[PDB]
Amino acid sequence: FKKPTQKFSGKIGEVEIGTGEKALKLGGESVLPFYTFDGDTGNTPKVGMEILDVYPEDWIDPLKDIYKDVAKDPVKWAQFVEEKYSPDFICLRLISADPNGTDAAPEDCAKTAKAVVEAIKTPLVVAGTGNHEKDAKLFEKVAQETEGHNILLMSAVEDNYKSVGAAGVMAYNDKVVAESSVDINLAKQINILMNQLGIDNTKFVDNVGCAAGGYGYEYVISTLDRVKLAALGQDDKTLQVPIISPVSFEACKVKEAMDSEEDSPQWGSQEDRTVSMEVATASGVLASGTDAVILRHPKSVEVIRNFIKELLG
Amino acid sequence: MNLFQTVFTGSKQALAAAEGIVKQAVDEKGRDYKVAFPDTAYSLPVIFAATGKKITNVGELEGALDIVRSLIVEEEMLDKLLNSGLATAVAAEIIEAAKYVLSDAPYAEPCVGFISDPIIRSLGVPLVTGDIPGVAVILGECPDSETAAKIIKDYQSKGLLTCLVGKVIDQAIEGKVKMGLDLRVIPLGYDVTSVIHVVTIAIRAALIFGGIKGGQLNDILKYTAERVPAFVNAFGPLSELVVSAGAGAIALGFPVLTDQVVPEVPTLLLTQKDYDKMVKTSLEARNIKIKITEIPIPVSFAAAFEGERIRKNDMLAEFGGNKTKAWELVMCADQGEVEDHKIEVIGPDIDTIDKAPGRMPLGMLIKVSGTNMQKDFEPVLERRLHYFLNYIEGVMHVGQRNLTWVRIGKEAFEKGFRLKHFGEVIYAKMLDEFGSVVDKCEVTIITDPGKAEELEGKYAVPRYKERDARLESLVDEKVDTFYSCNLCQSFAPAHVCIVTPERLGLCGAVSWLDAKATLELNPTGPCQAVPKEGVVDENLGIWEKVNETVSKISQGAVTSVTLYSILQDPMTSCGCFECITGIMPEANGVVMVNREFGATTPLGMTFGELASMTGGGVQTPGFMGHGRQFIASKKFMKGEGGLGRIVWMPKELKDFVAEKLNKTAKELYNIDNFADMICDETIATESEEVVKFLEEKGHPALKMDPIM
Ligand code: SF4
Ligand code: NI
Ligand code: NI
Repeated sequence: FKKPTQKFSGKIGEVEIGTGEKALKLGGESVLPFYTFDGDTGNTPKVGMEILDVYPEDWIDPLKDIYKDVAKDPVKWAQFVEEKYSPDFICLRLISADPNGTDAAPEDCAKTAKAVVEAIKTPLVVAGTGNHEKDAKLFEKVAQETEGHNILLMSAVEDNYKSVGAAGVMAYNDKVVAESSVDINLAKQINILMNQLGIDNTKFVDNVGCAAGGYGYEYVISTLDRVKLAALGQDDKTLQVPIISPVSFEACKVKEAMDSEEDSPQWGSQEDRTVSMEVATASGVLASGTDAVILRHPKSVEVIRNFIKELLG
Repeated sequence: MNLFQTVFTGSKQALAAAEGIVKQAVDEKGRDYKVAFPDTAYSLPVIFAATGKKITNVGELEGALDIVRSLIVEEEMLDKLLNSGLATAVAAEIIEAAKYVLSDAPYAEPCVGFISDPIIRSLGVPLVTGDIPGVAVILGECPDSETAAKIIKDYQSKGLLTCLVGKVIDQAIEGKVKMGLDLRVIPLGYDVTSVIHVVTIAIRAALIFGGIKGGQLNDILKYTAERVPAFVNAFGPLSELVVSAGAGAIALGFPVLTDQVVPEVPTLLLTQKDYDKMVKTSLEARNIKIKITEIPIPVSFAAAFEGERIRKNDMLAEFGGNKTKAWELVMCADQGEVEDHKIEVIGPDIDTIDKAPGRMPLGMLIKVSGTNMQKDFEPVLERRLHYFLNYIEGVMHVGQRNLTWVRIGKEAFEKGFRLKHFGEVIYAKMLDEFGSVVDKCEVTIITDPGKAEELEGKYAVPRYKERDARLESLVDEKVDTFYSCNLCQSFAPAHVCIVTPERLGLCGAVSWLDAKATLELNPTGPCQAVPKEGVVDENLGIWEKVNETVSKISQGAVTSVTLYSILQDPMTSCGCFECITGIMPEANGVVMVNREFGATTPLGMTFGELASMTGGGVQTPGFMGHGRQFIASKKFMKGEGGLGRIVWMPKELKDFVAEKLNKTAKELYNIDNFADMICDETIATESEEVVKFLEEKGHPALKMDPIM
């Protein structure tokens, strides 16, 4: 036969998150994910672990049992995760900032983030709330407090991209996630707005949306396939940016992963279904063109890291 | 002394003062003494921007005087004048740097002197997001303290960051202006050279936010001209040094406004004696727009309130309908005829009808002016006016042109709702949504029966003529740019709609004019310009640029396309089309079927069966999904013979386009009743039956050349 000679004219750009020896690189591939037989896969996809600035009340009981004496203090929580599981990066989700719940001033949350970033070596990704209006004020204060560590600000949608991008990349020399809603054109639009504002592809990463397996999952898969093919096959300069998809945010909130044995006796264990839900979701998005995923359960990280290592080595 | 000589004289005086103060620094501190500004990474920003050199000791400060000397070339050309302004800026920076060398703290409060880098990063985010609309550099002295306080507080109330140089600092203190970084009133210093401290803010904005390396002077000047919305208000008598420093502001793209008689330069150096208009003059000169957060109406305003129902017995006033005459109009007029935020109620107000619910004439004339506002955007503004009025509680507007009628509920009136509030809603959000094409908006609400009829005949009726004539008489040959829409790629990734004046979108809701306005309002939106450059084939609609721009938008899925044919590289279809035309080879023509038609076409396939192959953004020769208006177009299959290829249409569909289809076929010279020759569902449904019907009818499609 004839070996498939697939030549792509594009190449994904590299974004560096963090500082020091623990800084990680994203992107750089000129072929489809895990296609070591086609060419150069730039940087191995990274796996990150999620923590909260408040005590996790809605997390499953097995997760609460792991983080017993460290969940109360985010500073202790971040150091516990770094020393025990050594994640590529730690995601700090500011749950206390959302107006829908225990709404708190942006100054309070930035003070929490300041202590965390100065207590760990691993790169930090500060995840904001769902509200576009609050994230503009929240990230302005957070990026000011945590200056000099090159954090990643997450969820900068078209609404607040001016506020988040300015207070992020341009002012305090951080990285920003440009988030769209499971569309290539919307992903292409937000990237153009960042470029026109003065932020080139090396300073922001892309979030084309994420979903749990079985809950609008094929929409995320199609978007990831389309952006990867356009960036490489069509040499689209406005899509040659690395992609980060938070899996634990969506995969761990579903009925199939949160229901315990009391609620659904036939479904079996709860911890197994929670880990199996994140592993399935993360593996599928990794194969579609995601350069970094965020996971919650420590066991999911070990499986995904082995999953990445087996395919690349 | 002309403008050039005044600037050169000022620059020489600035150089003379810089040399004198540098000599003092050398004599008192020596050339090894450190030179620095408090808390900055850019050394002396102006010199670093112009040359890329960082100055650290006094000896290098003395060597920076050669930069000032090399920037003063006394030749009366504009470039030399701008360089001489920059010479004053460099000299002023050297003077300020020597101030910090000579005296440990050279500025005493309220003056702040140099502005540190963390402050710039603190106010940089509001500068990018527009929370700070601009920077008002006020220097000199006003005729009185209250005049200065009024102007300064006017800028402050508008959210602008104002910087103060000279005696206006004392005048503002006498006028009791609250000064602070959070209050956006920063006094820099009493000396003219202190204006360099706001100049370095713009320079370091290019260095920090623009990411421009030092020494790239042209890039930095370009950045400050486009990105930093700064302007200068020079009050009181102006010395040559002040004028030369102003030439430095002009060199950075900052217009200079003054109350003094000067050799005015359009858009750059302007005289405005009227202190009551200086703020508005500066905002116009710097293209600064201030946004209004709140609609100034007592009745609640939200998108949720539309679609409500006013009880038949709880109406207050019913304007328009078949009852009385009501109309609306959006005009594109010159800036002279439009005065910003003018609401005029002509006739009795709503408070006059205290009796039972009655009817009054209503005339809503809206005048809009802007730099890039044209007559093609008027329908877009007028369409949105329907939803603007429906968003108000107790007010519901339905209709267009003179077919409109608005009813007012009791709930609004008891809360002080008046006809003046009608113009407040339109004006406040006409500037909001159409913030890139509407500069000024003037709204007049006419309710006098005599005037309502008169103004309609001179503004409303004549302008509706232009809208209809423009839409009807515009053809593909006249236009020079097509438009491409890709809003249906969410489910048909390979689909690109090419919109021409004679071929609108498949969904039928996007036309050439609509896409033209979509591109203007939303430059990064779904509609983008498609140049009609490079004509491979005129009859089939093949263009070199169209093929280039289709393969780019579709991400390479579709490379070659035609606009006026269905056999050779046809356009793709998404799935929003209401009518699909399919080729019928045995009849030497094509068959059509609409979405609502649930029976079987003579092709043997229903609409659903045909839509399963035509749609999805795939190029299927012989089948094309299109709109309901494209049927009666002169470009409907121009390359396949023309309009006469239609042989079978649904009875309901044929009636709808019968008037337009017959007129278009009249250009083909056949008898006018072309729809009479077209077979329908009632006559027959099978292929062999319809062919016999066409044989007896003398249908033109049979006589034409073989389509396939
Ligand atoms: S059919 Fe209409 S909405 Fe869809 S892509 Fe074409 S113009 Fe846009
Ligand atoms: Ni469509
Ligand atoms: Ni469609």
